[PDB]
This record gives sequence, C-alpha cells and structure tokens, in this order.
Amino acid sequence: RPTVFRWTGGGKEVYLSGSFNNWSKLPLTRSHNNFVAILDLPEGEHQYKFFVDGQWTHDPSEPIVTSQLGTVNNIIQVKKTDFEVFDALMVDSQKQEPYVCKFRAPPILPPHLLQVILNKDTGISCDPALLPEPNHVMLNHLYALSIKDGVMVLSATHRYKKKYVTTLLYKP
Amino acid sequence: GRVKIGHYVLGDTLGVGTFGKVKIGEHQLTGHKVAVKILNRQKIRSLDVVGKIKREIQNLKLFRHPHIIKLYQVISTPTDFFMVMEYVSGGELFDYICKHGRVEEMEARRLFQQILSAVDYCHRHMVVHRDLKPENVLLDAHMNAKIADFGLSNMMSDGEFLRTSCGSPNYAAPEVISGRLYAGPEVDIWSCGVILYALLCGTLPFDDEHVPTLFKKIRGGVFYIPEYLNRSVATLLMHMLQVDPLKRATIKDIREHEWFKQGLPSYLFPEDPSYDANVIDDEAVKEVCEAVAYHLIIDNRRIMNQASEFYLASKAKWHLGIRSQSKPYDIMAEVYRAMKQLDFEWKVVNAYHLRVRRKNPVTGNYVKMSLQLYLVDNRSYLLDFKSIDDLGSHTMDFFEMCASLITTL
Amino acid sequence: SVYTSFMKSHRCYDLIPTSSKLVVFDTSLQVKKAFFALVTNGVRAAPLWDSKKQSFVGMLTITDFINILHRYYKSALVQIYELEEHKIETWREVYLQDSFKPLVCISPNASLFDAVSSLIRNKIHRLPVIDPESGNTLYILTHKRILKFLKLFITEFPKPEFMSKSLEELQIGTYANIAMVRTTTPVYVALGIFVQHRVSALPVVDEKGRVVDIYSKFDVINLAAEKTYNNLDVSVTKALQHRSHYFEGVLKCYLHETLETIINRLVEAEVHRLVVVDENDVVKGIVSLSDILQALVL
Ligand SMILES: CN[C@@H]1C[C@H]2O[C@@](C)([C@@H]1OC)n1c3c(c4ccccc41)[C@H]1CN[C@H](O)[C@H]1c1c-3n2c2ccccc12
Ligand SMILES: N#Cc1c(O)c2c(-c3ccc(-c4ccccc4O)cc3)csc2[nH]c1=O
Ligand SMILES: O=P(O)(O)c1ccc(-c2cc(O)on2)o1
Ligand SMILES: O=P(O)(O)c1ccc(-c2cc(O)on2)o1
Repeated sequence: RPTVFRWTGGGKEVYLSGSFNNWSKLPLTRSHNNFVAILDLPEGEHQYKFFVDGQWTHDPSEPIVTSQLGTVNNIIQVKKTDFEVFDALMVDSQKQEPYVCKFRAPPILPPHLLQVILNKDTGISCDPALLPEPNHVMLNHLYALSIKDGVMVLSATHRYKKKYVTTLLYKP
Repeated sequence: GRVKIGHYVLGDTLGVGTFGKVKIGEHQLTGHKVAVKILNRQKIRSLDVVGKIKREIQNLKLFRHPHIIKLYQVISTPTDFFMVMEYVSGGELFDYICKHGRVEEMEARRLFQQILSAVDYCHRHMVVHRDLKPENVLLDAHMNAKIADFGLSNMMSDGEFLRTSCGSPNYAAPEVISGRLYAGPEVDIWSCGVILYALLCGTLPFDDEHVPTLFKKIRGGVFYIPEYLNRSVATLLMHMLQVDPLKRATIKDIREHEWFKQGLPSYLFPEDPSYDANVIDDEAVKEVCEAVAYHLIIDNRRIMNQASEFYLASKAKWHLGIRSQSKPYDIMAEVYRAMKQLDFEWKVVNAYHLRVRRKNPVTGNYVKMSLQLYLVDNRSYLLDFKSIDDLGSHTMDFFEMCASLITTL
Repeated sequence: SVYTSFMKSHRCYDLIPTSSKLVVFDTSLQVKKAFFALVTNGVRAAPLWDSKKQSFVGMLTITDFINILHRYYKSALVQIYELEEHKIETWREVYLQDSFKPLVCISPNASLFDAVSSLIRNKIHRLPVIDPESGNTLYILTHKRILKFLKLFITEFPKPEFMSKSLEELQIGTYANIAMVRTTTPVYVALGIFVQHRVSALPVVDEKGRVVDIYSKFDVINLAAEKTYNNLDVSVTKALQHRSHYFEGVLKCYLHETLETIINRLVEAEVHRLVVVDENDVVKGIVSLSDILQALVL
C-alpha cells in the first residue's frame, strides 16, 4: 500500500514515470529541495524513472536496471514485512567461549557502588531484618568482608519480582 | 498539498530532532493536526541505530502520561518510517522563556511540577531521557508541559551503568561531560535543575562562549543565585545542581521540599490520593485471570504502600570485590591463569570486561557471572563481580563461583 | 470463617518485605562462628546450605545453641570443647543420629493459609520461603509477621462475633501444666526445661510469689553476645540483668478482655506471648501468637 518516491537532487520541474502508469509524467510537490509523491502500490517489483528539468534521470542510492537499448530505470522492493513496523525493523536488523587469554587505563569506579546497604545504619524502632530500598545499579554486585580465621563472608542484593533480597553466605 | 500519509496531508517542517525530521500533518477530511516524525530506513541501518529505534517505538507505544507526547500510530513504508504523534500548538518552552521576560514563581512551579511528574514516569518505567532542555519540553493551548525527543534515551538495567554522552553541554551533568559511567536518574535531575533555573531567572546557570571554559564551570558547580529568588527555591536548586551524584537530590527529595509542595495537584504522582481514582495503574495485566476484581488489587496495594515501616527500614566494614595496587596488565594476567585451574570458559567483551561461565557438577546447570576491572582514586584497582540472570540455588551458585576465584587469586 | 478465606486468597509473597536481609551458613562452618554471626547481623535464625549436596538442609536457631550448652556443659572452670571445635555438619550429625529432619519450606506463590498450617502442624516457629524456579531462599516467615499482616486488613473485612468475645468464653491458649522457673534458678536448669518440655519461654517467679520477669529462648544469645556462655551456674536474674534496666513489667491480659484487645496488645508491644490473669493478680495461663493463629485456622 503506501510507498515513498523522494528526489534528493536539485531542480525546478520534477516528474515520475513508472510501471504503475504507462510511463506518464506525474507532477511532484516540493518543500525546500526535496520532491516527494506517496502512492498506493501492491506486493512485487516496480520499475520507475525521474524527469528533471526536461531530461530523464535516475536516483543513484536506489538499485538500477538496464534494458537492451540502454535505458536506466530504478527498482523498488515491495514486501509484506515492509508495511509492519516490527517486521520491517527485524529485516533491517539482519543487514563460542574460548579458554585462552587476550594501552588505556580501565574506567573510573562510579560512586554508586561504594554505597554499601549493610554498612548503612538503621533505626532502632524497626525489625533488624529490614533494609532501605536499594538502587537498581547496585543489584547482582558482590560485596565481601575481610577474611578472619579461614572463613569468607560474601553478600549480594538480588531482585525476585518487586522485592529485594540481600543474602549473606558464611563459607569457610 | 498533494503528499498524503494515512489520510493526513503533510505540511511545513516543525523542526529537526536527534533522529529524523518532524512535520505537521493536517487531516484531509476534518483538519485535525498531528506531528509526523520521518525516520529514513537507510539512515537508521547506516548508523547501527536499529536497536535504539526499536526501543524508542516499544516504549512510546506503552507510555501513557498527560505530560509526554502521545504516539497514536507508526506507519511503515519500504523506504521510510512515519511516526504519527500528538500535536501541541503552543510550541517550545524555550520560545516562551524568550518571548516573556521571566516566568513568575506561580506559573514556573506549575510547569516544573508537570515536567518532574513526566520525568518520574520515565524512571519508574526504567527509561532515562538524557536530553532534557526547554527546547525539548513543549507547550499547548491550555499551557501544559509536554516531553518530546526520546532519541538519546536509554533503558535502565539491574546492575548496569550508562556511559554514552547525551544532550547539550549547557544541560549535561558533570559526569556526562567527563565521559564517566553513571546510573541514569541523577543526570535527568541535573537537567531539570537547569530548566528550573531557566524558567525563574531567564538565563543559564553555566554559560560560556569557550567550550573548555564552559566544561570547567559544570565540573566546579558554581552558579549565581539572584536576589529576586526566595531562600526556599535557592536551596532546591543547590541540591539539584550538586557535582556529587550521591549528594544530589532525587524525585522523592524534590517532592518533600516546601517550595515544590505548594499548589501540587493530587493526580501527578503515584503516592498521591487522586492518582488511584484518575490514573490507570496497569493492574489489568495481573487481573486478566477470570468488574470488582480491579478495585480489590488497588485497595490491597494502598494498605501495603501506606505501612512503610512493615516493608522498609527507617562491627567489620564491607567492600565491593577485591582491591589491588599492582599494574592493570598484571591483574588481568593473574585472573586468566586462576580460571584455567578451576576449568572455566570465558567470553571476551573488552580488555577489562569478561563474561565468565562454569558447569555445576551436582545440579548440571551452567553458572555465569560478569567480571570488570575499575579504577579507584589513583594507582589502586578494583575487580567487580556481577551475577547473570539467564535443583540448587542461583544466588548460592554465584557466591561459590566468586569464593573459588578469590582463593585461587 | 472470615480470616480463613483471607489467608487462602493471599500469597506468601505479599508478606515478604521490599528490602530484607538474609543470613545463610555453610554446613562445614564452625558452630561457634554461626552463633556469633547471628548476634552481629541481629538475626534470630538462618537457613543451612550443604555445599556437597547443593541444597538447603535445615535451619539453625537459638534452640540449637541451648541444646549444645545443656548436652556439653560440665563446669565454669572447664571450657565447652564441643562448642569451640564442632562444625554445623558435625553437630547436626549427633542431633540427626537420634532422628533426621526433612526441610520444611513454603513457596512464595503458595497461599498464606498453607504457611500458617505448616508452622502449627510441624510445631515450628520459623519457615523459610524458597522460590521453586531459582531455588533461592527469599525470607524467613514467622507467626509475628502473619498476625501483623492480618492487623493491616482488619478494617477491610467485616469483624466476626468471636472477636468481640472474652478469652474465658473462647478458651484459647495453654492453661494447665505451665513450666515456670524461680528467681534463683541457674541458667543450666532453665536450659534443661527448654529441651525436656519443648517450651519457648519460662516465667520467672520470686520468693514472695509474683512474676517478676520472663526468661525466653531469645535471652540465651546474650550469653554468646557478652561471651558469658562458659558460666551457666549463675542465677536467671543475673542472666536477665542486661535488659532489666529498660524493663518495667511483663505484659499481661485478662480473661474478661476481648480477643480483639489481646491481638492489638501483641502487635503493638511486638511480643510473642501474654500472661493470662484473673481478678487483681492470679495466673491462669499463657496465650501466644501460635494459639491465636490456630483459632483463625480451625
Ligand atoms: C528543539 N525543539 C524542537 C521543536 C519542534 O521540532 C522537534 C524536532 C523539537 O522538539 C523536541 N519536535 C517537536 C515534536 C517532536 C517529537 C519528537 C522528536 C522531536 C520533536 C512534536 C510532537 N508534537 C509537537 O507538536 C511537535 C513539536 C516539535 N517541534 C515543534 C515546533 C512547534 C510546534 C510543535 C512542535
Ligand atoms: N530529510 C527529511 C525527510 C523528508 O522531508 C521526507 C518526506 C517529505 C518531503 C517533503 C514533503 C513536502 C512536500 C511538499 C510540500 C510540503 C512538504 O512538507 C513531505 C514529506 C517524505 S520521506 C522523507 N524522509 C526524510 O528523511
Ligand atoms: O523453636 P525455635 O524456632 O527453634 C525458637 C528459637 C527461639 C525461639 C524463641 C525465642 C523466643 O523469644 O520465643 N521463642 O523459638
Ligand atoms: O509455640 P509457642 O511457644 O506458643 C510460640 C508462639 C510464638 C512463638 C514464636 C517464637 C518465635 O521465635 O517467634 N514467635 O512461639
């Protein structure tokens, strides 16, 4: 159905002749430099040619085809996926773990990660298991205590659904 | 005149944004006006922005707010993408600030309340604008604020930071201009702070002709506070325009401020009383199973949200990952050899970023985490551990994978 | 009748806090380190993770610390070797050699009625919420959390006839064979009654014949906190001396007092039990959270 025919080049009088009509000249409206015409077209292949300032010309950015005589005419692709937004973006998107090792400095550590949920003081007028609402950016990150008598203490805040769980593991 | 797209006649150009050109669309039958954003298919694929445009459409299609430009439909053609959206006759907020002398505290507050309400809606939907300025904020016939141009916007992920420098230098946060990693919401607050100053003062708090001199002003965070501005609004601007993102104000902090509270409507924010009766909370997705069922969920959620003390809170010191004073090349060489002993498979993303994986011998499931080396103050480095979402226990499997790595190192 | 329908509709997920702290211990970890970790983190219980089996085996509570002290304590002069050297796995080995225990847990998607049933039926006070998809423990569910959650929805649902009825008429709680301790009773003797009678708290009575304080299972972790666990010969008053300064008097309820008044008193004071009293000062029994929750289920 809706197909766009835009002329990027300069000119005063621009006409469009294709396969949709019997190679007849159609007047094109201009904005500032661009000459455009939106027409309803069915699925398949359509041949077209431009007529600028009394001379026949073709768009270089679009695919072209040459006949036996020597006439250069553009080619337009009319697909079923081209009209559906999610399908059209999928078409445009189209166009393993090695165990081996591989002079700018690494990125500067953001201050958000320094805000430890466990180090923060909580009010005495509440349950000790309760914690403040954590930042989305500190989630999944590993926080640990200094090793004392062959035992490592590891902690990480994880999201279940809308609730956050701060787990602690005392592993020797 | 002759050019038509979905019963709409395309007129004069309204302006050009980040991606594509925006033009006026008048109805052939009625005369109804809509804004049409034209995205060229070739322009999108040549810039590798196919994923960015996909997220832009997906968000705006589900986005419902009276202070964000509503996207009616999107028309796809074999050469271009036509985004049909809500048209606002009033134009830019920047033009309103330029036409008038200074926007009075009575009207400037109302506009800022509408801007922050729309900004908060984005953040709650895990979307950060990154390009907030009075040029991007639009106005209508009824004098209401409207947010547009989601070209530089990005999705917020759990445990993931953003680096991409987005927006105008005058409105950009100190962390944005420096080119360092940020969480997201703190950048929008800085941008909102500049808009609030622009509405009341009529000028920019950080403005200079020379580019590095302008960048020095943002990093310093020193700005003039005029005598006509009251002490209440002065403290709000100082808290919003903080160099430190940790010391910087949040939406919850602005909402609790005495100046912002003045004449604040009860339908703008979700915690307010009129929100539950005037705004749809999208609970229909959860209440899709098997008329009175919708009101039961809203009432139950309100009782749970009111009791803040029941769900939220009012010795050795903890630290993120492991610290090392040695060279970055030596730390990276130490991590690769430590993984070979434990039989681990790793995908290389960057010289310091590694996507690591192992197989559990008891459960059988694959355990995966992400490693990243960061820079502390000077000559000190930090190795970060982050669990990947996609019989045993997922959190326990992550802790055990870290424990074996720290011991081998 | 009314509260039974409420618990059957509401899931366990609704009770879990927005941001909560969870402590997990490995079976290979020394038992002494585990009780010291409960104090520092301020938690009363913690699930146990078996590294070799790759699954949660059980729960480590204060009852385990009480069971170690009474079984291994000899004197104040000789140190408790077992508490100092035993691991969680080694302590559980002798504890499960008499009778093993399959993990009692609830799913977050499961109804609140099944969770209350699981606590009373198995005679446990702490139930860990484990997600069947990920296998992670999310929150430790208690009788206190359920009653406080039900208190939030008392106005939303119509109050039945039993809520306006007296405790005497309803007859809820233990009224016969109440295990009590004297003011001069040593800690070791008190710990023995916790193992034999399988009770959670013991009311302290003086030489005059009046309830001065209440020695619960939670008061035992203070011996690990102050490192006074090695001397269990000391009196119950000396053991409760740490919290005696803030203390006014042990919470009480009357037989003529309505069920609604009793439920409101427990949630506000944040206590686990109330002492039943007749006229001016006559003890009749003990009413707890477990007794009240059972009445709303049966
Ligand atoms: C630098 N700012 C400009 C102002 C201008 O064009 C832009 C490119 C910028 O806005 C971000 N544009 C506007 C909108 C738009 C949406 C997405 C991206 C960029 C956008 C719309 C949406 N509906 C509005 O009516 C309409 C509006 C637009 N602009 C206008 C000028 C006059 C009257 C209305 C317009
Ligand atoms: N550059 C920009 C741009 C367009 O203007 C168009 C147009 C377009 C051009 C001109 C006009 C127009 C024609 C006559 C009078 C007024 C107009 O706005 C309408 C639409 C169609 S596809 C497209 N893609 C683009 O990337
Ligand atoms: O049966 P348990 O779940 O092992 C247990 C341990 C401690 C308590 C307790 C503490 C307290 O003040 O009341 N009950 O109950
Ligand atoms: O079976 P009970 O001894 O009557 C009882 C009721 C409530 C509790 C309790 C214990 C605890 O740690 O939290 N709640 O124990």
